[PDB]
Amino acid sequence: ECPTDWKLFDGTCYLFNPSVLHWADAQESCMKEGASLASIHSLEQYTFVKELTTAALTPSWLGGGDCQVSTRWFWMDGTSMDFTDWCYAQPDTTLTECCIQMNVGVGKCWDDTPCTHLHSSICAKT
Ligand SMILES: [Ca+2]
Repeated sequence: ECPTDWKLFDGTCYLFNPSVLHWADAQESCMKEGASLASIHSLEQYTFVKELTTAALTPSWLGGGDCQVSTRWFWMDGTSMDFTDWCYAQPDTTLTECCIQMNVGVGKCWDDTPCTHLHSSICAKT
């Protein structure tokens, strides 16, 4: 039920893009194949997504941030910010590091990151 290479979890198709890109390049790459950088809304979705990110659980971009107004988090896929997994000392909430990166540090958790940093990414389409 997903296109070749994409992986199904509860009605949504996901793809890991290993190419290291800034957040906007990563979003554009998802969009070229009809997708967005992913959102996360449950523990099971989160585990499924982590399992796409190589054995290394590579630090990766998600489709979230607070880049318009600090502390106001939004996803790119029309869903709301509900579930989060902030690392200790996150989020900073500063506009200079406003894009959400997952798989950060030993704890494999979220950190609001300068959007120009280069990371792999997770795309999703439903
Ligand atoms: Ca941060």
